[PDB]
Amino acid sequence: TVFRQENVDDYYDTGEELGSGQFAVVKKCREKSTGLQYAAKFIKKRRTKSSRRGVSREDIEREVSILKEIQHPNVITLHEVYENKTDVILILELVAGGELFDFLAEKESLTEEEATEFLKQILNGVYYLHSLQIAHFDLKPENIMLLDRNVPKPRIKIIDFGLAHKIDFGNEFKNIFGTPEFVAPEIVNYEPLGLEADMWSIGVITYILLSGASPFLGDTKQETLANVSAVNYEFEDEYFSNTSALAKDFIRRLLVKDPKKRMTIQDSLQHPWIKP
Ligand SMILES: CN(C)c1cc(-c2ccncc2)c(Cl)nn1
Repeated sequence: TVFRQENVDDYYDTGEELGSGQFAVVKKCREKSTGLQYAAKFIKKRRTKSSRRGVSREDIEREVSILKEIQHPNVITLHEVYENKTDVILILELVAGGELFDFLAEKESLTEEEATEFLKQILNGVYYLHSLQIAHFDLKPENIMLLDRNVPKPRIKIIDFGLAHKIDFGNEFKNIFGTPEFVAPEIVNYEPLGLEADMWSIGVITYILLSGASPFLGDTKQETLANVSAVNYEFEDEYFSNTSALAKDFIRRLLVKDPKKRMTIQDSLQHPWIKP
């Protein structure tokens, strides 16, 4: 598929950076014709067929295809796509309240009500994606953004569909692998992946939300991955002594090695800690 090749600077003015990654830079922008603001994600393209730098056209097209399909309050929306010889430029909905990651660092850890307030929205967003047979594969606090960080109950949106894939056959067997602290054992072991990987990630996020601590984090990436594969985590009393047994139950049913035995998104929404 080809995208709009007009100079993006002809239709938009850019401003402050809102994110810098390995192969992408995100800048706030304003459309000249409407005055509306967006986030422009500039993704560097591969310069040669077998280059290691940049994102393959195949990967960019998949991301765009998934983004064009989604419309839900808890997921980011794609406005337009531009491209030139060096980059693909995604004009995305602006989410200006910062990362759930930064908010978490500002509070240390959340109460169960605050954690379930965020978690319910994450679950709703993932329920939408899974309903569409879309696995995100990169769920973590950095990829959760608040619309407004200064309200008592912030609204959140899931971002960064860079690793997302359609799962038409129940599983996918490809070069997929995100951040060690949040990836499921099946990712670590290079096994077929499905929607269940996202449910493990949610378990990790939930543990972090309640404690301020990462459950499998080691001193090196390889140690983290090893901990994940062995399901080497525990609820430290120092952090969980006043956490409800039901909250721990929820986490325990997500941090299960066998994907077939892990709670599904539907089960998570019916779990007693979540179900109102
Ligand atoms: C923080 N990281 C990794 C981000 C943030 C954004 C973003 C920022 C603001 N509004 C919408 C999206 C995107 Cl597109 N990609 N990565």
